[PDB]
Amino acid sequence: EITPDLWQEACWIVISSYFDEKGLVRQQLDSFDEFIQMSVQRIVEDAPPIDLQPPRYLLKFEQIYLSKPTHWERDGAPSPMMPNEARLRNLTYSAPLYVDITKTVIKEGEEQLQTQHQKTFIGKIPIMLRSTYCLLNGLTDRDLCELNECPLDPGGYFIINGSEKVLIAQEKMATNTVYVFAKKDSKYAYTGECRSCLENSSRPTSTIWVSMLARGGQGAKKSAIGQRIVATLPYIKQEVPIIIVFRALGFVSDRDILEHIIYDFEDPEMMEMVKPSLDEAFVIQEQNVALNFIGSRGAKPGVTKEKRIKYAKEVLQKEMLPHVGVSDFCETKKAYFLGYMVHRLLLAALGRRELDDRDHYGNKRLDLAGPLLAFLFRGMFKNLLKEVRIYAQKFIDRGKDFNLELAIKTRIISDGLKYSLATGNWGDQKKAHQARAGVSQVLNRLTFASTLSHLRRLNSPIGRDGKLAKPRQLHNTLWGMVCPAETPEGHAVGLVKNLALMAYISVGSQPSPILEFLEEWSMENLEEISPAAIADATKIFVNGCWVGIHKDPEQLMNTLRKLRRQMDIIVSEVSMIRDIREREIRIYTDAGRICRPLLIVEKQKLLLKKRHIDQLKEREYNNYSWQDLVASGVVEYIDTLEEETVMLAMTPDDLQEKEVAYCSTYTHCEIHPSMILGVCASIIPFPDHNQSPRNTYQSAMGKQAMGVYITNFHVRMDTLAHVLYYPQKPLVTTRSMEYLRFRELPAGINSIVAIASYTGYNQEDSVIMNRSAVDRGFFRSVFYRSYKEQESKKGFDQEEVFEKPTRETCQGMRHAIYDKLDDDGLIAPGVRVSGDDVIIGKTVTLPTKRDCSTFLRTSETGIVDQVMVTLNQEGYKFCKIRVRSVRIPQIGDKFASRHGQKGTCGIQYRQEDMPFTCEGITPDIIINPHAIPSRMTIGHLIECLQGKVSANKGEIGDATPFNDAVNVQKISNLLSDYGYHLRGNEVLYNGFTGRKITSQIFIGPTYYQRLKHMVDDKIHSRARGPIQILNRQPMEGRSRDGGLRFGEMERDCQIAHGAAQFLRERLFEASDPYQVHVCNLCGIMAIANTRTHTYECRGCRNKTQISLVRMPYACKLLFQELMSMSIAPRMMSV
Amino acid sequence: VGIRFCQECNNMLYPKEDKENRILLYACRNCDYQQEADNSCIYVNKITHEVDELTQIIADVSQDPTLPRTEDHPCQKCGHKEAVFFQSHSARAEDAMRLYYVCTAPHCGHRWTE
Amino acid sequence: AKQDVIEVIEKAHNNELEPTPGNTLRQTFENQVNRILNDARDKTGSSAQKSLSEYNNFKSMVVSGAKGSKINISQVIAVVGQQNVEGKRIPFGFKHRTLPHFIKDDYGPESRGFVENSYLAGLTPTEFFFHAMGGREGLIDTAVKTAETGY
Amino acid sequence: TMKVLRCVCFFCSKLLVDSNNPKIKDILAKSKGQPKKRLTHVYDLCKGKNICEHGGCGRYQPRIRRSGLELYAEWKHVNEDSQEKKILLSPERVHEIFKRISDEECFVLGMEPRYARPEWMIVTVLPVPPLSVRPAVVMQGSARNQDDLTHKLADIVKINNQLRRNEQNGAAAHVIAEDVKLLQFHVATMVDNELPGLPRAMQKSGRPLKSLKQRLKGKEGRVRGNL
Amino acid sequence: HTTLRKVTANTAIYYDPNPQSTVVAEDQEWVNVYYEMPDFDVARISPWLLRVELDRKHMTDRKLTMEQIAEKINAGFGDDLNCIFNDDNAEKLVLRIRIMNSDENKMEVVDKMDDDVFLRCIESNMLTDMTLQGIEQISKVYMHLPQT
DNA sequence: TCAAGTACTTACGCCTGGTCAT
RNA sequence: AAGACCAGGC
DNA sequence: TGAAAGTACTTGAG
Ligand SMILES: [Zn+2]
Ligand SMILES: [Zn+2]
Ligand SMILES: [Zn+2]
Ligand SMILES: [Zn+2]
Repeated sequence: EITPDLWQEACWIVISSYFDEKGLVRQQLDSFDEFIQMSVQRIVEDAPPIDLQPPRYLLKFEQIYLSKPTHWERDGAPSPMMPNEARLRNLTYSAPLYVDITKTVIKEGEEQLQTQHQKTFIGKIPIMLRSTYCLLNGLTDRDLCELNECPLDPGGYFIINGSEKVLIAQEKMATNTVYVFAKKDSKYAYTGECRSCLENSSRPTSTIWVSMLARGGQGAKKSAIGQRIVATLPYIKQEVPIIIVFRALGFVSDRDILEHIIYDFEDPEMMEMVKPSLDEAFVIQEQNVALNFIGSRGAKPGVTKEKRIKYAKEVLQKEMLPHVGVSDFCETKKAYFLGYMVHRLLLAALGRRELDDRDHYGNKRLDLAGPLLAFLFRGMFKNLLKEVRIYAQKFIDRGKDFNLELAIKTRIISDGLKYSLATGNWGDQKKAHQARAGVSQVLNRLTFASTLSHLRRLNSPIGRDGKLAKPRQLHNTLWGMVCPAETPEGHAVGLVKNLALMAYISVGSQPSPILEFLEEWSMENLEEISPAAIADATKIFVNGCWVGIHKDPEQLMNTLRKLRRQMDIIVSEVSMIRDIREREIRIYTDAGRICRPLLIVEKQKLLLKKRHIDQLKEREYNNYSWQDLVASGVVEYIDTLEEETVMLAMTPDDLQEKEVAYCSTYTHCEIHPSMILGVCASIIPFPDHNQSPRNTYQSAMGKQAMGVYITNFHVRMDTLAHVLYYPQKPLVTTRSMEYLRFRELPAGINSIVAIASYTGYNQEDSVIMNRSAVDRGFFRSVFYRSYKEQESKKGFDQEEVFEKPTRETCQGMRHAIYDKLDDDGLIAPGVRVSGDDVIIGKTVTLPTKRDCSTFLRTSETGIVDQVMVTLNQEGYKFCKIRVRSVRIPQIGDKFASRHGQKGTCGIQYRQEDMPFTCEGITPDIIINPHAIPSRMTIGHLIECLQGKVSANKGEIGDATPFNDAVNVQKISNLLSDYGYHLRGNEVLYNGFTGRKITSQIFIGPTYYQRLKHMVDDKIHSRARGPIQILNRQPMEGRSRDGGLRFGEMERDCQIAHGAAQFLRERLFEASDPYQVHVCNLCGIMAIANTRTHTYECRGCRNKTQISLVRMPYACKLLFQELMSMSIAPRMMSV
Repeated sequence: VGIRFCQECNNMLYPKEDKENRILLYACRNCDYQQEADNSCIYVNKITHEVDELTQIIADVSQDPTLPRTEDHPCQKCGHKEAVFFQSHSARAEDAMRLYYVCTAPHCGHRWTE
Repeated sequence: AKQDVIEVIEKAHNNELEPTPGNTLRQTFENQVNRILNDARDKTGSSAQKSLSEYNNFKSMVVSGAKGSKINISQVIAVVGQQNVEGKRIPFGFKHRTLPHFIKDDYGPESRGFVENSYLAGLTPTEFFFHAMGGREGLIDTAVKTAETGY
Repeated sequence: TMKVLRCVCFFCSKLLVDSNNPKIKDILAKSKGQPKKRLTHVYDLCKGKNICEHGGCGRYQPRIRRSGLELYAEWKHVNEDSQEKKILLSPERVHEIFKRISDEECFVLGMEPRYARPEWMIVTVLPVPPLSVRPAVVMQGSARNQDDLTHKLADIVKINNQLRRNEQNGAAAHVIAEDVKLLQFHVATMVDNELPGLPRAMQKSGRPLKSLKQRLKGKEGRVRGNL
Repeated sequence: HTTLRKVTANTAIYYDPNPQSTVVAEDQEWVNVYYEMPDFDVARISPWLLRVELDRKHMTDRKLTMEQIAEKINAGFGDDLNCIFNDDNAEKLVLRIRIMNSDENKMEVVDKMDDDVFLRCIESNMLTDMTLQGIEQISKVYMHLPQT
């Protein structure tokens, strides 16, 4: 019933079942579905009812209703909106949101009239594609193709004004969890903090700090090993001693405070450390005086004692650790949790608990589409209620009546969501600076791998300009959670991260069944607990909230694991961590936790039996899937902080077997260790034979490789679209490329590559391509550029019309040719367009006509592929013209293998000129042998060898990373069976002379990629063109015919050359040359009328002594700006 | 070394000097309670902090599957072959890589260093 | 080398490790372990280098000075070596363990980032992750050095 | 302005330490051609005085304190009389103080009178940059866009006109103070929009205005990015 | 730099109204040898004992003698602090510090500085700033034979 | 005179492009 | 028309 | 979540 030496098939069968059930964008899909189905309703209900007043009007929101994404065509006619229609017409793929509203009036006549407003529209929520509320949900591949949608498109993105936006997961420190750190130069020796949020129902977060005051003297009390704990409550000016905070909670005697802080009085060191904190608060000995002390340091001290006491009580009850409680009698629970925080601080100070580290991913949470949209929608709905209240208050002072339909402005929610998803600034538009930017990127459609990487991507909110290297480092906790190789090389190294293939992010759950089970399974609530029985017992935390203690932790953990395995009361998302040394059981149900499935090892055997594999092999027409495997208790989702307490086996048939004993208490096993890699790092053949920087470089490069990025690229009017002529699946593939859909949408061609030094044109990183192969279509590609244009009606008589201008009807005009336009001013497809040709002819009526036509990007030289005419949101004429250009690989284009070996094309030789084997084989690509030794991409060489074996054999080589069954010697022996030298070397003949090359050359089919970076898109030349309006200096950018910047470093270099004249040319003559007339008496510029020759200096009455001075225009601008600041930069020529 | 609380208001007691009888007293600063000291020692500070860490080790750590275990060191009390060993896992441990052994099997919980 | 590290670990566990002056017990233990592992990697590199024929192309590009060094040959053929973060062995990111696949307080070469395999042989998953951690530091240094040097 | 105020007697424009004193002679001998070090030395000498006497008059000097764009004078140890040890030191009062400092006395402070006098450091006539400094952007010729400088100048003109109209009419003597504060904010935010502890000027759409200092300050500024 | 803390094993503040009582039985043998000759004995001495035990290794590694520590304590705290050292031969090194009153009779009542907390403050000051040996700001000195 | 606070600043070179809302 | 942001390159 | 380093001002402390 076991799987010995059959494990390779079984593990990949279970992985295939996982990716068939889940996919790759399941995190985003589940997060958005939870936001729509649960979070929106909870936000609407949690909003307080609108109370206004004399009649009283009350507004209550009962239930929210979502519909399918529909478009109200101009007039309003409701209509199902397809995603392709949203992309083409620049529509927003969004669904209207209706909430039932009940309005009650109080007329003081003992009868209250309540009116129920069913299905009241409040706004449109943008719908993530292929989600539950998307129109593409449940559609077959035929249905998807019927709507011109790619079946391989994973979805998981929003369409805002045609642009596809993807929400990147935002990292944050886990809330409700006590963290103790030790700052270097701060006033606090150790600082404990707990970011507390009340079940994510309301309020962003309230952070409470419990810190110990350094080591130096505190005036008259500290004479010990480090003491004087203080607390930093929110909405309070400065520090409050912790004993005063405890006394403000109703505990006056020192014994009660200590029982809430120290759980075993037999420990003298902790009591010694806490004694001076008691000594500081010796003056305060009553609850009311402690409340007064806390209130007096508030935001604004109260006028009288009672209002200060009430303010401090409200601050402690609501804003101090709200996750513990916010209602009345929660003072005991807050005291217990604050004492727990102080206990943690003391343990860290005593050296008994290690300080928490911020890079531990168990201490991190990921804000997916769901939580981010909930955060935005909470504020938007609050603003909507605020505006409804303002409207109602304005309309109720008259006392006539009140209307709800006109009071609701759906624009607020619609525009807030659309703006935050469009611009990416997560927050209010007016507060864009306080709003986090970079969220909701534009979805990358360069390659399918690029789209998958963008849909599975995490972000660290810390600043990129920060030079701190620790958050950028690869933490150990990222194993199986985040790809170790895929990281944005550059200013985001280590900060932007990507998900592992098996990685999953928790969508969130209500911890009501867990708490009910804990009560029903004995335990002991904190209110009913005697503090004497808390040292031996184990604290039970649920979502950070300390709910009680349990005296039998082993049995409780076994029961909880059994329940989660059987999926009875505990869903698979829930994480349960037992800290045995610290006697704590932590249970987490909140969203954002990153988890991955792991097989369960009971005793020394896997729970995955041969019967599970047999059932999964027949997965079709059996209704047996990954969920059945999870429901059977074989696999388990484990997050990082639970992964702390797990004992993992890398492979079953190697680590669970009896040998020289290392570990016999294995509790879990890896499904396959190759699942640590993300989407882009899983296309690397033999990545364990490469240097890690090369794996990272290939992970970056794969998103830049060109293939067929999507199957419906014909219907897509995308700017900067690249499609490859003849994409090929790799001859050497990983077992994960099947789940990455790389065979279906590949980006690259298996190229016969010779690692040789032929003519010196492949030196450095460059490559030599076969010109004859390139002629036969090798690595040919098409470039698609879409031009959008829109007619508009802005002025009273000003308007835009698509038409073909005549020679003299338009005021403005270019020397371009308009003869290619049609009667509608649009060029028909099939028309060959060169640079400067007019794409769309548009005229502006001037309050006759003004030319606003659009021209080609310079030197494109393409052919119009498709022209689309539609109506945008405003109903105006909207045109998208796609121009295709075929780009033959030149000697400037960028190519790379799957091993970080990037390079340009040094030169192209035809078939006769290329070196040739005895069989006439000429390499398609020649790369220099010098790229290998320092960069150490042995996986490149092994890939070449395996590809040579597989092409001759007829199979597809397996290059899964850690195989232990695919060695280089085995590949060599296989190659020797096909008449080739086992090491891949082959005798080559010089193409020019026909002579044998003395050294035998390593030749074989290696998969190569054509990158987006092409010389024609990067070649620029400037010679006295456009200039900037303000600086009068050359424009910036290749697209704007701009000039290259001769920066400060270039200036320093020319100073070192002692080239004063060339420096003057670059910084004065080549850029803006200018002349001014300055006075001779003062150094200020003078009025100079050159035609009249009347030079006058206002201020000196100087008309005779005025000099001409040649200065850069930027210097005149600087001097005028200094004069604007009342500085007189008097230029003196004497 | 320890801390004694009041028997009237349950507040902390501070040592005080008896001028007449020359006897140490613990007197509450919140009320009039006093009592005679038994230990006669007020403050203890251990700079070397040489404390037997076996007192700070929980017997439940024997249930951790992530800790190594050996049969070479048997328990001193019950003579059980299996024992789980670990290092200090503590800061300010001076210079010590020594191993602390906790006996497996339920209800023994013996902890020793070797 | 692994047996020597095991012997050093046994000495440390039995308090037989005398601290070198100027170093703590953990510091002297790490010094001994790093010395053993570095000596092992140097010996393996020398053995790999002596095995190269005059026709070997790694040796051809190394002796010419065009590209590569003897350490590259050693890592390709003999042993990749120890992977370090911040000049120390791979840190205990988890509780007293580098990865969930290791038992706690495992100071042996495998747990702390010593890659016994070569690039030709291929790295084990733990070695793969530790090598990624090691190269991440170089990537960070490359991305962060430019601004400070330019300033 | 604050430093020069601390070096001179309030309502009596006269250096707290006279030029005939040997210390000022030593400072002048050491600081020929170094006006800034001369000013810092004179400030160090004059920060330790509390009475205007060697010279003339003699009245307890205030403690000048800055709170954002406002100056407050704290007259600790005042005689009696008017007292009012917490005045709002207006730019007008400081201008009248500095207008009476003699050329020799301001020369001892390092401010050469023919190049920079202390009262000129107070904005009475605000320079308006030419159209070249603040270009207008043509959008298809239908409408003309304006620079952030032009918008800030419009705000300055509006508040200045309101203040002038209220001064002519009489107003309520506190709306005058509000208008003066708003005009000070606009003038100081045109020059610099990065003062700590003050609101930033936003023309519309919640974007901070790029002041002249911001034009000149860092990389991509005038000197670094254009010269 | 070597403060008192670098060489102290443990420090305890006791209450001994009568030195001949010697609540620590290990100190009775040698404490009686010092009270045969009275420093100020009969004159009221603080009944509070600042008893400090010195680590053997940390003190032999620095060639420090308890007489040197006594001299340093006397120099740093004046004559109003009695100090007694057990012996170099004794298996554990013990230093006993008291707070001998001026005893000038008659001669600020608020300025009392209770002896129980005064001893604790003195102990903290000694452990932080005794400067038994070395130069301040010199944390650690390494000694080696250069090869370069 | 002093010295310990607290406010307050200041670090990327060049290049590409796209999108968005004024 | 030139700003913000984002992505990327070396 | 998470910068550090210098400095000029400012303030009680002598
Ligand atoms: Zn002039
Ligand atoms: Zn009491
Ligand atoms: Zn036992
Ligand atoms: Zn005067």
